[PDB]
Amino acid sequence: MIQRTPKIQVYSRHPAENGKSNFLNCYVSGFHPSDIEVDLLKNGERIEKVEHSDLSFSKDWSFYLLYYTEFTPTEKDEYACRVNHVTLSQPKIVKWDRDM
Amino acid sequence: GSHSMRYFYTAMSRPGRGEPRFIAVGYVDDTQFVRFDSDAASPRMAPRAPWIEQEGPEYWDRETQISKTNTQTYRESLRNLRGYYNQSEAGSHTLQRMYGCDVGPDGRLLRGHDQSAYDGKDYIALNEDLSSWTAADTAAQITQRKWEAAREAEQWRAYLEGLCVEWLRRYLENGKETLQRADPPKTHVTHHPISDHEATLRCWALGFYPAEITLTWQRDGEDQTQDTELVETRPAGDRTFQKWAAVVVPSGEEQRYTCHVQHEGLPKPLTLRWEP
Amino acid sequence: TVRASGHSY
Repeated sequence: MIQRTPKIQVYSRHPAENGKSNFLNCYVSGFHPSDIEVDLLKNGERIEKVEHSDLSFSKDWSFYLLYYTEFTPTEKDEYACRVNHVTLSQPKIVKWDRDM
Repeated sequence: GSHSMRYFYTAMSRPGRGEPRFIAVGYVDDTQFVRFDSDAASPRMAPRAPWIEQEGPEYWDRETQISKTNTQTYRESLRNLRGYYNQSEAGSHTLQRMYGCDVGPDGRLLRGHDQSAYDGKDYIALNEDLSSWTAADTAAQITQRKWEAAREAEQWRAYLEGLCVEWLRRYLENGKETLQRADPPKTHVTHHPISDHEATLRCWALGFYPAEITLTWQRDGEDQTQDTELVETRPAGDRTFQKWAAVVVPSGEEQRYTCHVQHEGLPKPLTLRWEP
Repeated sequence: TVRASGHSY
């Protein structure tokens, strides 16, 4: 019984320019076991509707998931992803790097 | 131009929180096409790509019957495995299985696969001859004996050489406009100054399918593998994939650096520099 | 198409 902590990447489906429809992605991979807590945050508040992909795993048996929601970037809007998992003492927040 | 089908079974126990959940998902190459989840309100094998929807009731009924039965079998299996390791009734545990076939451009079986893991650790795998097993420990030797008596190896060979490749070929034709279309990546190089000494060159690849790709940086034609930072290839949500490779260069030397992109959708391999 | 259900582990 060994556990693996999630890798986290936050990014948009397409290149982002403010005012246009787009998709915010939180892709969590490399973890084990599969129970994972993931939220997409808009200046700190949990975006209500979020979908996610069906659970699956890589060749090394580690799991991966994509969490996504349609959105519309603006300049002053900040977005991030909050991830909790058994290997994590406290929830990890990862900001959307609008530069990247 | 070769293809694969894979099925991914996950069974997780959760004592005190109901019976173990069973999940199955089917992939053709990097395209998921079915799912099954014993936790759903009405458990059924469900389409997840348009080209599977045309299949008829006997299809969906067979896939749902087998998956409902596996939901029960995999629970018995999680119990047996707990026994084989003298594990408490209280802990959570994971059984995973992935299997499928690889065919070449002509459709001929290149090789079959069946691999199992318990709590993230290789447990038992069907050998490439499709008639013998490799057990990782004495717990898995028990499973090996059971499967020997049950003649499971014969059944895998017949499936892996038979239905697997036949249905893979059927899937590849019904979804040919996506499964057999490789979309090349769109690329560009960025430049993020760090200090007055150095900057980051980031080579980007976006919108490609399938996910297999090669991003490398060279300084004077010499590959920079120790010095390059690779993100894990990530899904864009629209079937395509994204990736980037980064390298930190001395400021002023940016043109001694080239980024090379290898992808099946590309006519010819790419060489990109930073264009300021 | 999945394989027919097999023996438990």
